[PDB]
Amino acid sequence: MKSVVTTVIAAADAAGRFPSSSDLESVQGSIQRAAARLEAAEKLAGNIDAVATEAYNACIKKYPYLNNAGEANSTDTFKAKCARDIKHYLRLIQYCLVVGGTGPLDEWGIAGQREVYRALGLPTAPYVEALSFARNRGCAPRDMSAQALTEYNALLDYAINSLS
Amino acid sequence: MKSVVTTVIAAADAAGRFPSSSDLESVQGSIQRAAARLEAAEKLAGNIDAVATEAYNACIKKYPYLNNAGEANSTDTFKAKCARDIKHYLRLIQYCLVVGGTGPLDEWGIAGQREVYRALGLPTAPYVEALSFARNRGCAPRDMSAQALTEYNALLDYAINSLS
Amino acid sequence: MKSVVTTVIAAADAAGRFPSSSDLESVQGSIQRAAARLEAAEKLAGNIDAVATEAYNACIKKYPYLNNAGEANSTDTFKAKCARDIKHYLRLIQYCLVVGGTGPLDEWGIAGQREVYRALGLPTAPYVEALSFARNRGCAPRDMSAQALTEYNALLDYAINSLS
Amino acid sequence: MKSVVTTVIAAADAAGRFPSSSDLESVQGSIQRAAARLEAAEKLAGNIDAVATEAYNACIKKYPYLNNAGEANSTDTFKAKCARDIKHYLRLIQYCLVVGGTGPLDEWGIAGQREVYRALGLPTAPYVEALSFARNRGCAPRDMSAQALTEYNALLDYAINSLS
Amino acid sequence: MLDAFSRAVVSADASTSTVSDIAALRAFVASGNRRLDAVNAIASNASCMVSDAVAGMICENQGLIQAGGNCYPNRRMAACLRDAEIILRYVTYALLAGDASVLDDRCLNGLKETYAALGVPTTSTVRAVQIMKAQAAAHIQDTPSEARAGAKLRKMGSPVVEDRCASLVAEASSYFDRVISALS
Amino acid sequence: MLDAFSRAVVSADASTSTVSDIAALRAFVASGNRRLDAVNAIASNASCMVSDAVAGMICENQGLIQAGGNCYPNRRMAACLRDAEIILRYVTYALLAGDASVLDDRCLNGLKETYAALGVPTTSTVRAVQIMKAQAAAHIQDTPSEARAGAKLRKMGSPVVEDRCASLVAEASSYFDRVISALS
Amino acid sequence: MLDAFSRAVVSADASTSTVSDIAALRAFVASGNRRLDAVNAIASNASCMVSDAVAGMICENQGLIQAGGNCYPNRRMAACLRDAEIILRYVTYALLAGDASVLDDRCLNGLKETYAALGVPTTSTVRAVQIMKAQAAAHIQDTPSEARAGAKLRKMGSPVVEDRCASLVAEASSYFDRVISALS
Amino acid sequence: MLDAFSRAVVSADASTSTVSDIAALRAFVASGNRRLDAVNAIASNASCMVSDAVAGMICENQGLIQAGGNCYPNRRMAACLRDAEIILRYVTYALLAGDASVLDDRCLNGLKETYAALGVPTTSTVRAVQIMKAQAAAHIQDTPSEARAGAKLRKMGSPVVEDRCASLVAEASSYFDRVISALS
Ligand SMILES: *C(=C)C1=C(C)[C@@H](Cc2[nH]c(/C=C3N=C(/C=C4\NC(=O)[C@H](C)[C@H]4[C@@H](*)C)C(C)=C\3CCC(=O)O)c(CCC(=O)O)c2C)NC1=O
Ligand SMILES: *C(=C)C1=C(C)[C@@H](Cc2[nH]c(/C=C3N=C(/C=C4\NC(=O)[C@H](C)[C@H]4[C@@H](*)C)C(C)=C\3CCC(=O)O)c(CCC(=O)O)c2C)NC1=O
Ligand SMILES: *C(=C)C1=C(C)[C@@H](Cc2[nH]c(/C=C3N=C(/C=C4\NC(=O)[C@H](C)[C@H]4[C@@H](*)C)C(C)=C\3CCC(=O)O)c(CCC(=O)O)c2C)NC1=O
Ligand SMILES: *C(=C)C1=C(C)[C@@H](Cc2[nH]c(/C=C3N=C(/C=C4\NC(=O)[C@H](C)[C@H]4[C@@H](*)C)C(C)=C\3CCC(=O)O)c(CCC(=O)O)c2C)NC1=O
Ligand SMILES: *[C@@H](C)[C@H]1/C(=C/C2=NC(=C\c3[nH]c(C[C@H]4NC(=O)C(C=C)=C4C)c(C)c3CCC(=O)O)/C(CCC(=O)O)=C2C)NC(=O)[C@@H]1C
Ligand SMILES: *[C@@H](C)[C@H]1/C(=C/C2=NC(=C\c3[nH]c(C[C@H]4NC(=O)C(C=C)=C4C)c(C)c3CCC(=O)O)/C(CCC(=O)O)=C2C)NC(=O)[C@@H]1C
Ligand SMILES: *[C@@H](C)[C@H]1/C(=C/C2=NC(=C\c3[nH]c(C[C@H]4NC(=O)C(C=C)=C4C)c(C)c3CCC(=O)O)/C(CCC(=O)O)=C2C)NC(=O)[C@@H]1C
Ligand SMILES: *[C@@H](C)[C@H]1/C(=C/C2=NC(=C\c3[nH]c(C[C@H]4NC(=O)C(C=C)=C4C)c(C)c3CCC(=O)O)/C(CCC(=O)O)=C2C)NC(=O)[C@@H]1C
Ligand SMILES: *[C@H](C)[C@H]1/C(=C/C2=NC(=C\c3[nH]c(C[C@H]4NC(=O)C(C=C)=C4C)c(C)c3CCC(=O)O)/C(CCC(=O)O)=C2C)NC(=O)[C@@H]1C
Ligand SMILES: *[C@H](C)[C@H]1/C(=C/C2=NC(=C\c3[nH]c(C[C@H]4NC(=O)C(C=C)=C4C)c(C)c3CCC(=O)O)/C(CCC(=O)O)=C2C)NC(=O)[C@@H]1C
Ligand SMILES: *[C@H](C)[C@H]1/C(=C/C2=NC(=C\c3[nH]c(C[C@H]4NC(=O)C(C=C)=C4C)c(C)c3CCC(=O)O)/C(CCC(=O)O)=C2C)NC(=O)[C@@H]1C
Ligand SMILES: *[C@H](C)[C@H]1/C(=C/C2=NC(=C\c3[nH]c(C[C@H]4NC(=O)C(C=C)=C4C)c(C)c3CCC(=O)O)/C(CCC(=O)O)=C2C)NC(=O)[C@@H]1C
Ligand SMILES: *[C@H](C)[C@H]1/C(=C/C2=NC(=C\c3[nH]c(C[C@H]4NC(=O)C(C=C)=C4C)c(C)c3CCC(=O)O)/C(CCC(=O)O)=C2C)NC(=O)[C@@H]1C
Ligand SMILES: *[C@H](C)[C@H]1/C(=C/C2=NC(=C\c3[nH]c(C[C@H]4NC(=O)C(C=C)=C4C)c(C)c3CCC(=O)O)/C(CCC(=O)O)=C2C)NC(=O)[C@@H]1C
Repeated sequence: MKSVVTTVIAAADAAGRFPSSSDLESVQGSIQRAAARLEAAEKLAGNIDAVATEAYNACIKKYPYLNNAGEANSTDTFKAKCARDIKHYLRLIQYCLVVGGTGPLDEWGIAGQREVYRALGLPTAPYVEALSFARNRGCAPRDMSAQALTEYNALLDYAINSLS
Repeated sequence: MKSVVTTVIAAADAAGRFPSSSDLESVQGSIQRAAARLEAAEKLAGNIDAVATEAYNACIKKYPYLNNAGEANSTDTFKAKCARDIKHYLRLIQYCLVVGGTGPLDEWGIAGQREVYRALGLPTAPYVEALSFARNRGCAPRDMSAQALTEYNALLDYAINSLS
Repeated sequence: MKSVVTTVIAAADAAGRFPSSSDLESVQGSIQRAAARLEAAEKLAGNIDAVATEAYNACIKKYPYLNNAGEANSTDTFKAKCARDIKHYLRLIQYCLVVGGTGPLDEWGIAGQREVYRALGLPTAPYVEALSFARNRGCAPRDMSAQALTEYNALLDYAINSLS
Repeated sequence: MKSVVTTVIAAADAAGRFPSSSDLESVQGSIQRAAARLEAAEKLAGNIDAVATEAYNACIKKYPYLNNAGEANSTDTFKAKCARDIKHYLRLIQYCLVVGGTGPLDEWGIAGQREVYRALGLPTAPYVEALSFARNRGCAPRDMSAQALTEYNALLDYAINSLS
Repeated sequence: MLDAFSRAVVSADASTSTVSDIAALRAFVASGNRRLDAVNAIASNASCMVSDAVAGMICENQGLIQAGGNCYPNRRMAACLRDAEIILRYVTYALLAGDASVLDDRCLNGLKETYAALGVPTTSTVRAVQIMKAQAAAHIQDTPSEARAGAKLRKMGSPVVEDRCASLVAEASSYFDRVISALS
Repeated sequence: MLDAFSRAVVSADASTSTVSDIAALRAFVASGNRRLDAVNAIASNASCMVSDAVAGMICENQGLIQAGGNCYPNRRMAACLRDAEIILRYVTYALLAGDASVLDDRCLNGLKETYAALGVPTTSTVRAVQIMKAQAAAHIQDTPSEARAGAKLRKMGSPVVEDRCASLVAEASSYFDRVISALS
Repeated sequence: MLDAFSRAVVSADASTSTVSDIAALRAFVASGNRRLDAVNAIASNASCMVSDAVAGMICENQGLIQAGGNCYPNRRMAACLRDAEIILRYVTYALLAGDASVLDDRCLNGLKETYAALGVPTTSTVRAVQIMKAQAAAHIQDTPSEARAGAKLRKMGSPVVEDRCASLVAEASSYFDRVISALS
Repeated sequence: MLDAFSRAVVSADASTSTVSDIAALRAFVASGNRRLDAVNAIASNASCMVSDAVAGMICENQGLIQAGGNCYPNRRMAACLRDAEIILRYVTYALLAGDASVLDDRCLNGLKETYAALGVPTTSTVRAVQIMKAQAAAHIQDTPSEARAGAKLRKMGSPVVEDRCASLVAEASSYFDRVISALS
């Protein structure tokens, strides 16, 4: 699961090395940055349902054709699954803020996403619009500190990039 | 040349990745630690001859047999080469403090050291004693700040470990 | 370029074999089937613009949101590129009917299609609808013989499968 | 076991492909050619003993030295084994006509034939003469249709080539 | 590969000397946070940059998507989008390291000869890299125009100074210029 | 590799056009059975052709089997028999496909440079290929002479026409001529 | 270089034999006048063929005359017109000689590598050569269309036969196909 | 591998829940500096620890260096010094990560079966690991005895608290105990 410490340990292990100067130095970066990303993680844990709901509502507002018979937002099951999927991405982003790396998003969200959406004829654009809405929504210090919001925005942009 | 930033770039490159959350976070560690290790690097640059000389004198004091005809400290050339070698190790440690990694010591000091010393019948014990003396010599805040001296001591212990 | 004859030659070459009983027998299949698929190839060459135009019109009729400002069918350039893309797929299908294999569609249409559409935010559904319309449109003997239309329909289904 | 259908399936499987246009087209060739080769297979099944006997008699007529003490046709056991071997090749040719490929001859006759004959000091020339006699013997429409005899002759030439 | 600091070490080792200009190294460290903002601005917007740069190259030269053009057919357009992303990735590595070594050694070494052998137009590639250089400059300064971005506009919200990291913009631009020099 | 049909497709794709000359493709199909007879005539007689061609090369140039000759010792004679069979195999592939691509790409590309590096005489190789070209012509026409075959004479029994597949003979001969051109 | 007759001599010299197939040589001589008509038809219309072929390549791929295109600027358009004329010249030499040696040795040897080194698109070049191949076929047959010629239409007035020199058309076409093969 | 934080994520994902206990994560971060001191204390003294631990195992069981003993001859003593260093390396990784995953997955999985197959005594190995566990405890607390160190004594100079990182000592000891459990 990619994080600061798993990256330096994997590089140390590939070369048969004990932790050295650069390994500890890297982890000092986590000690400095954790406050910002744990602030974001706590805000997102506290308010994920509201954040996910407004992102879901944004993507359906942009693509109302999804409501037409046979389209991806057209039944109660589809509507519930779509909103669930947005919450899945935000939960994986909460996990990345806890860990300080893309590992959880890489392994549990992004890997296979394109094969799944292609196989079920789910358009990618609504997913991108939902995340893009969430990316443009936040401001500091209203929602959280500038560095907390920077961390949150970077992980949203990372998910957006994975679908683009 | 192993450092915080070359390690995360090499791991990113192996996976075809842009720099991500954990890569920037790792480099924040360098931003926090640089003051301490650049303090050590500047002290060592300023006083390397005195530091190397007293380490050389310590290893000959421990192993006076090196002064006997045919032994490794017995001629003016040998004496000059031995003192030069201790200064080489300290210069490579200065480089490691600048870079925040073992790269310079790995590539320019440690690789081949045992083949060379074995081939010329140079005993390793005096090298270890010189570095070990240097490792035990420093104290904070006399010589430099506690964290500067921690970084210096870790690189001396790294060199010592490579010879042990 | 995958065809009956290139497939048996590639398998013969991998084993260091002269053409043998099964190789000539395979090519006899092409001699029997060529009339049907060359009938389809000639019809498609004769009428490709009309066939492509009605498939393009079908996909825009299904997804009129594509006409809205900023969407994939919203400018004269976009409209022309979309219609061009449908004609590209039909031209590659004409090539497959000439060759008696998926080679031309494999190498010139399908390889990279998903990377391109993802990168430009082109939804795949309209491509699938255009080909799906073309697949359901034809009937024998009106358009061509039953076996000609079987060959045409199989290559449309192959393209559809590649996008699904 | 090499045939039209096993060749196209093996090539499909190596590339992870469903059967496609060129695979079905290849099998249409088997549907057209089967009548000729099953006619040959049925004639050979019906008359293999007479066909094998006259080929055996031809090769001993060409190489009567084989009858001398210590040579390969010199005892009752040797005579019976030699005639049996000719019938083995003709049975494998019957199998190739059934299958529409060299598979049975490749796997059960040709693989190891040279190691066996070398190890037992069996000259190859009599085997070649027997098959060569069988190859030159047949005519259409007396023995079977022209295409049936073409199939039979091609498999005899294939066995001859394997020993040459 | 080297970074800005190991570059100073390699320069010093040419005279087996200690690194004495610690002031310059302290200056690198003091611009550390803005450097991380600059890398974050490119990485966060990389897909928008690549698709816009390759689309721009194509809207200026329509032959790339016509018979015999090197973004035709689908396979070649995909390969070209991949190469623009690769080049941008190595430029972002260079900016994170403060040194071109990784770009020079892992991306540019033999690139022209590879493109010559494949028939990839170096002219059109240079134009794609020019557009990415302009995009990168705007994203580092956090001044992308609505005219070029439309609904895809992004703001990073880095703390603003009057010069808007002119020094990092010049550095980033010099890495894109090494790509252009390597293909010219 | 290409066959005659994918050759027409690649030519058409140079102007992103449909293949319009379906009459020529129908002509290829109408000669399909005689083409299969032509491939069967070579494959069925390949061992006789190779041994006769290499033996012919040698009976015209005795130095190949004397001190310093390139069919001396046993290992080199074996390697040369192998190469004559390989060349004949790629020519039969080209005839089955109705296109030289497989011969050009998998056999002739770098052959001269390989032979130069090994000291294999291209002159004597050209003579072996000349004899195989003559053998192939006779077997396609089903007119091998008893004078050149003796007891090894074979008849294919293909249905005879006046021209004896002159067009297939010319095509087969043009593939052997590509080998000769590649070594000359 | 070789011509059709010295080609027969070089083939015979591979077995140090006399040329015995005088009938084939007499057949070459009997088509001598029509061969001179075929060369005259190309040489006499060469400027119209080159400008129409290069203009055709360009109207099918507009990128050649846009930023970064290889017929931009004036110097490159001029260089390309020169190359189309050179290729057509070597093809006409081959047709006059009845042998590709002069085309192979003096024009095609290293052409692909030169074009790779310069960034000249081989795809677009192949299209120019395709058009010249079609033009040459029509001029040899003395059947150029008014649709493609307009006021530039030329009639040679060679003595007509029903086949319109099909064999010379195929030969000329095979030389253009060697150019395309050399660049493909 | 997991670290302490991705361990919390994996636990939460078992109920597809967000990680809500941020207080525990803040507690991990607050002990970050002392954790880095603990890893530095082991890595900096690893050679002294390995040689003293293996020498200790041997001075308690002299059979390891007698006929049929598993540190006899030179090759086996070297292999054993290597294994003690490897085990200590994976324990230091686990302490740096705050999670045993890397130790369990990359070092302990199949270790007993490997040792069974080689004839490596698990008893004597457990003794080497016991000594390294005691050494690690002392170096983390910065209280190595002069009695066991002599002239090799090292002081780390970490800032002292009354408990001397009792919680990190227990954690480190639990990783050594996983090794012992895996071999017992
Ligand atoms: C084709 C008709 C055509 C194009 C396609 C387009 C290409 C182009 N783009 C620029 C400059 C920029 N584009 C940018 C891209 C983005 N801005 C954003 O906010 C999002 C995230 C992202 C993706 C859409 C940016 C940042 C720039 C920099 C300048 C600016 O912001 O205004 C250019 C200019 C190239 C140059 O200066 O040499 C071009 C040509 N243009 C077309 O004509
Ligand atoms: C050495 C003294 C010497 C030779 C050895 C021989 C080589 C040679 N062979 C030909 C022509 C042919 N040989 C053929 C071979 C076969 N015919 C058959 O029926 C069997 C199956 C097969 C193997 C024996 C064939 C078919 C030909 C074609 C012509 C024909 O049939 O008559 C040549 C002539 C080469 C040329 O024309 O350039 C040569 C030289 N000749 C020797 O002198
Ligand atoms: C772009 C808009 C464009 C072109 C430019 C043009 C190119 C083109 N030309 C041909 C075919 C021919 N052109 C010929 C030229 C001439 N005929 C004459 O009588 C004079 C002397 C000379 C100069 C004008 C000829 C002879 C031909 C051969 C065919 C014919 O006569 O009809 C093509 C056809 C290419 C092909 O078949 O592959 C092309 C594309 N076309 C354009 O679109
Ligand atoms: C055989 C005669 C024999 C031994 C060999 C020796 C082994 C042994 N060592 C310990 C405990 C420690 N040794 C330590 C090692 C070091 N101290 C340092 O400062 C340097 C860097 C390093 C190498 C010399 C340390 C730190 C300890 C921990 C305790 C302490 O410091 O006093 C043990 C005890 C293990 C246990 O308690 O089970 C043993 C057995 N002993 C021998 O008898
Ligand atoms: C040009 C690049 C920019 C710009 C950047 C500035 N950012 C400054 C400070 C700053 N940035 C960060 C975020 C950064 N640090 C990290 O550790 C990480 C991620 C791991 C990132 C992305 C921080 C934490 C800080 C410091 C806190 C603060 O000062 O707010 C900065 C101010 C300091 C300086 O002058 O360098 C600048 C200038 N500013 C510009 O005008 C353009 C848009
Ligand atoms: C020059 C090559 C020959 C020649 C060949 C002819 N054969 C003709 C027809 C024909 N051949 C076959 C056998 C072929 N078809 C297959 O499917 C397979 C194997 C899988 C093979 C080997 C068949 C079945 C047929 C068609 C039936 C028939 O017509 O008898 C043929 C006649 C048709 C035509 O004009 O092309 C010719 C000319 N003829 C010659 O004179 C030389 C020796
Ligand atoms: C395809 C090439 C043509 C075609 C050509 C024919 N020309 C024929 C005969 C012929 N041509 C010339 C002129 C030629 N001989 C020269 O010495 C020179 C210049 C120095 C040239 C350009 C002559 C003198 C003759 C012979 C006199 C005559 O027959 O009028 C010809 C007829 C003979 C034959 O069948 O080869 C042909 C076919 N005919 C065609 O249909 C296309 C357009
Ligand atoms: C048990 C492990 C020790 C012990 C450790 C403590 N260290 C404390 C503070 C501290 N240590 C460092 C160095 C460390 N941080 C890094 O970034 C790196 C390398 C990159 C290392 C090696 C720092 C920077 C600090 C913080 C500054 C300071 O407090 O001086 C510490 C105090 C904080 C706390 O209570 O957690 C402790 C306890 N102390 C002990 O008693 C044993 C010997
Ligand atoms: C700065 C003032 C901005 C701006 C901010 C506003 N956001 C408003 C409401 C709002 N924002 C969110 C997402 C936010 N809450 C979270 O929990 C997280 C992440 C954990 C984020 C990023 C939500 C869910 C809501 C609705 C509930 C609420 O009222 O907080 C908001 C209120 C107006 C509105 O609802 O549109 C403002 C003003 N608005 C701006 O234009 C500047 C640039
Ligand atoms: C803490 C108070 C120690 C201690 C320190 C002493 N070291 C003495 C002199 C000395 N130390 C060095 C090495 C030092 N100089 C550097 O530039 C660096 C690092 C870059 C280091 C580690 C040198 C070269 C010297 C001689 C020059 C000088 O006087 O500064 C020293 C003076 C008396 C003596 O020589 O022993 C002391 C007191 N001594 C202790 O007992 C505690 C534990
Ligand atoms: C069987 C009777 C069907 C059916 C057929 C209809 N299609 C109509 C027109 C039409 N179809 C195409 C596609 C067709 N043209 C081609 O060239 C090819 C293949 C190469 C295909 C598959 C086109 C382009 C057109 C328009 C031109 C034309 O009229 O031929 C059609 C006419 C009425 C209408 O537009 O619906 C019919 C009746 N319709 C059916 O209901 C059955 C099941
Ligand atoms: C886009 C701006 C171009 C363009 C690009 C094409 N590149 C093609 C393939 C290709 N690219 C490279 C270099 C690339 N690979 C690397 O690993 C690195 C650096 C680490 C880079 C920068 C290679 C080695 C290859 C060959 C491998 C392959 O074919 O995938 C390519 C396909 C060429 C072809 O096969 O025909 C294209 C089209 N094309 C354009 O027209 C613009 C200017
Ligand atoms: C026979 C007509 C020649 C002759 C031939 C020799 N070739 C020798 C080896 C050899 N041949 C090739 C090319 C060949 N290998 C392929 O894979 C292909 C095409 C796919 C072909 C056409 C290679 C690469 C090699 C080297 C490998 C090896 O040595 O087995 C050869 C042996 C040379 C040596 O090692 O001394 C010979 C003698 N020799 C003659 O004199 C006539 C003219
Ligand atoms: C036109 C169909 C092309 C195209 C052609 C260009 N060729 C350029 C220069 C060039 N061409 C050659 C080969 C040519 N010279 C010979 O002597 C022979 C044969 C005997 C041939 C066929 C050479 C050696 C050169 C380089 C030296 C020179 O300038 O003459 C060229 C200019 C390249 C440059 O300097 O950038 C062009 C543009 N360009 C096209 O876009 C179409 C496809």
